[PDB]
Amino acid sequence: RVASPSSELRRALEANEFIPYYQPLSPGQGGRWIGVEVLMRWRHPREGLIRPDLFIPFAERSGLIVPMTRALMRQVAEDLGGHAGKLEPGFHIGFNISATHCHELALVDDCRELLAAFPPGHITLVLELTERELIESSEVTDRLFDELHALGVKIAIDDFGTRKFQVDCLKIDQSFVARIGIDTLSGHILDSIVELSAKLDLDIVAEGVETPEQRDYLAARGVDYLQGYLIGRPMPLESLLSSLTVQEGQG
Ligand SMILES: Nc1nc2c(ncn2[C@@H]2O[C@@H]3COP(=O)(O)O[C@H]4[C@@H](O)[C@H](n5cnc6c(=O)[nH]c(N)nc65)O[C@@H]4COP(=O)(O)O[C@H]3[C@H]2O)c(=O)[nH]1
Ligand SMILES: [Ca+2]
Ligand SMILES: [Ca+2]
Ligand SMILES: [Ca+2]
Repeated sequence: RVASPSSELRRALEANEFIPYYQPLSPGQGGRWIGVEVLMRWRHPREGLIRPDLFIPFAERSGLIVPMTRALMRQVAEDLGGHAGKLEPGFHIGFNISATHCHELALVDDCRELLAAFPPGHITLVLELTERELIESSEVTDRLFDELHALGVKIAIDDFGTRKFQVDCLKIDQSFVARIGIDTLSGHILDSIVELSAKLDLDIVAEGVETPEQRDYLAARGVDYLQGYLIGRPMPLESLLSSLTVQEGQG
């Protein structure tokens, strides 16, 4: 009896096999990193560094994604809370959140605990939800989103464009960025998302910026922040600290 995917994930979680990788965001117009998206990685003893799409789906169905995310947040506080010195005041730290998470308030404690691992106001904690994760729990029962804002947590909509709330940020899915220059329809729709963000007073991140064409196009329309291989791949702690060290020493 080789035990299941279930016991496998709980095992890994007890053995902290789930680690943060960190992808930088950069301002639309370039410059020092202003934040990171924390991306889960599974460092598997047997198989190597396994990537999220192979395991986040079972985490969500089994419910284990909730504890997993808590562990990840604690790890990030441990990873970065001692090195606040290297982080531009207001540095954004984003975490991907599941729909299961949006039930009940514990999440508020987790956010409070992380925030409390840095000096007050020195970072901005962001939570990324996809549009369908808001669908399914629609609208009403959310003192949760009120309680999170009153601690200064921000809410971003992930993979946007692929209803309602107080959300603070939109992240343009990489699918639109990928088609810049190459199709006018896609371009116009993307200009619309951008224009809407501004009407509603939301910040906007473009994800999957890989080329200078893409970067320049987005910048020309006042996209607030960029993320992608052009700026930097997802990377382990050591590389992030090394790269931030460089950025503090010249500007
Ligand atoms: N082609 C291309 N790809 C790029 C580029 N820049 C970044 N990426 C990849 O795009 C994904 C981040 O997007 P996501 O919409 O959060 O998509 C994430 C997110 O939905 C989910 N995920 C990751 N960590 C967590 C987590 O801790 N909790 C939850 N619920 N989901 C997570 O897994 C998805 C994939 O994560 P990764 O495999 O790390 O894949 C990452 C990242 O490595 C680029 O320039 N080009
Ligand atoms: Ca998610
Ligand atoms: Ca995301
Ligand atoms: Ca995306």
